[PDB]
Amino acid sequence: ASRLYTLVLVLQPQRVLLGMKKRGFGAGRWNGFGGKVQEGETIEDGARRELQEESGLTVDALHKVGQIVFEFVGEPELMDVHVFCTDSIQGTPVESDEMRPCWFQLDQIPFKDMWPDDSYWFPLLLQKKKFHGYFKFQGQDTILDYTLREVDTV
Ligand SMILES: C[C@]12Cc3c[nH]nc3C[C@@H]1CC[C@@H]1[C@@H]2CC[C@@]2(C)[C@H]1CC[C@]2(C)O
Repeated sequence: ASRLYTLVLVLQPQRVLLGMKKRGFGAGRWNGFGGKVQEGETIEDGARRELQEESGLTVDALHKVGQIVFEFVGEPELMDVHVFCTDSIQGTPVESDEMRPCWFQLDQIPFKDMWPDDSYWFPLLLQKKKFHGYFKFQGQDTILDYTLREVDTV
């Protein structure tokens, strides 16, 4: 009862690209670029596709940095999110109907307007750590329970 997703962070030496979700689910929060993995696609190829489709960037190399399971109490399906990083991109971000991209300096990451779990694992991603996490939510705002650990192998 777990569904595969990817989440990709475009991370350069002193800045990160985030996209504000403009409409629909999770609207009003900044996030990386993510989506469902397709039948017949590897997780990595899904991550590349989601990044390119949502941001307009071309990614040349991607690195897996974490895996986070999300549970919403009462909802049967878990989200098994595979998190990736890249700093080897081409092109410029494209604003769309769905997504407004902005670059952020690392000291100005907008955690108050992100999913609350990000406050826990983003610092690990920024420090080039790898991790395994689990977050149990009640609705979209409240973390009931979590675990997070650093790993050498995702
Ligand atoms: C993985 C997300 C995004 C996120 C960033 N930091 N933390 C999170 C957790 C959050 C958990 C819910 C996910 C949501 C992604 C969009 C999902 C899968 C949504 C469920 C349905 C939808 C819109 O497809």
